[PDB]
Amino acid sequence: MEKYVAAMVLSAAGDALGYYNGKWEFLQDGEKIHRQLAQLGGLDALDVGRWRVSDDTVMHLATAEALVEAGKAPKLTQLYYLLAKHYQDCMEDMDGRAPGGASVHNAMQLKPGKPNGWRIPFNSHEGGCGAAMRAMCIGLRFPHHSQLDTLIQVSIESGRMTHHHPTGYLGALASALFTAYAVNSRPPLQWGKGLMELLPEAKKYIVQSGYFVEENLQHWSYFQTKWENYLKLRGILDGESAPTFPESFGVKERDQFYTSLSYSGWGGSSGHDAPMIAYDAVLAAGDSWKELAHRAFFHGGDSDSTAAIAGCWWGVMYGFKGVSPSNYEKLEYRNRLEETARALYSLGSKEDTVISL
Ligand SMILES: Nc1ncnc2c1ncn2[C@@H]1O[C@H](COP(=O)(O)OP(=O)(O)O)[C@@H](O)[C@H]1O
Ligand SMILES: [Cl-]
Ligand SMILES: [K+]
Ligand SMILES: [Mg+2]
Repeated sequence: MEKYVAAMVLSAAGDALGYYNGKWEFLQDGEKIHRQLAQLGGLDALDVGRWRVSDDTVMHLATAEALVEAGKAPKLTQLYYLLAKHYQDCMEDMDGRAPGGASVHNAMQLKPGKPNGWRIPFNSHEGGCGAAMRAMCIGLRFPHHSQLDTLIQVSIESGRMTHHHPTGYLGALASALFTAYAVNSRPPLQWGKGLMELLPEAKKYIVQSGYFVEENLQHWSYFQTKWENYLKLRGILDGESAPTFPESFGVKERDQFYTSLSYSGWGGSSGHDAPMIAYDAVLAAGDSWKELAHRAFFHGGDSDSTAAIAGCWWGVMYGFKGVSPSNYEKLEYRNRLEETARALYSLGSKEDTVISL
């Protein structure tokens, strides 16, 4: 129970903490964020009562609520109607939340109701993190090994309702997949290898689905190459070694590393690097919420987004252990988050099968 509740609540807490009503998301100097954090009394002193969640939580809740509404043994046509509907409707709750461009534009284009009304054309600039930031609960719903093909399909299609570009929707796959791994207590050092092994199954799905096959295949290597290079850097390509971090890896060094991971200069703003930064933070932090926050919530990149992902994976594994109550007790939508988590638990914690397209 607690771990699903923590998954949803701490994902949202991370989003709020990284965001700081826009002040910290858009600060590009991680050292300055850390100084302002110290002046506020440090992470344990932060009270989120007045720290709004951003687009990341509003969309993650929208994915979660659609999964709960679709119920047991759902038809994927029904689940995709609900997802499209929630994604479109939730754009009405983005005031002061700094929504991402593909997210807001394409959610408002959707036509749920029409057969395939949730599909959009391939686009060269739909590689943002907006698909990845809202996908983690898919793993909460479909954690069992038997459901892997379902997790792959739903993460991908949920993503390309707004991000029809492998760098975008493969980020959704990573977010959902690593959540499932966390639910099953798979050691985090194994997770990157799991993703690499499953990319060919994601391709099989994209190919057979039959939409913009050539464009998808032509853009496929970016995601896979960036992840391979990252896993090799950490010494974890094959999932059979503890990670190795650089000697000098303080706040400034991490800002620089995150920028190096990035597509166009804003670290964690894409489908490849949002989950990658969250993962790097989980790997280093272990059971330390504070270390997780310092690495995934407070940096010069797209920090609420890396936070939303990291906080979900971490809460799944550790619950609320060692988290200051002020970091979540008065969090926006706390009640909706807890209620959806419990309903996802009831669905997720007993293995069922979907009716495919
Ligand atoms: N082909 C692409 N590959 C990787 N990242 C991309 C691509 N196209 C755009 N981006 C990234 O998406 C980010 C902006 O995404 P955004 O406006 O926030 O859309 P969304 O936020 O809904 O994902 C930019 O920082 C840019 O780096
Ligand atoms: Cl601190
Ligand atoms: K930032
Ligand atoms: Mg955000």
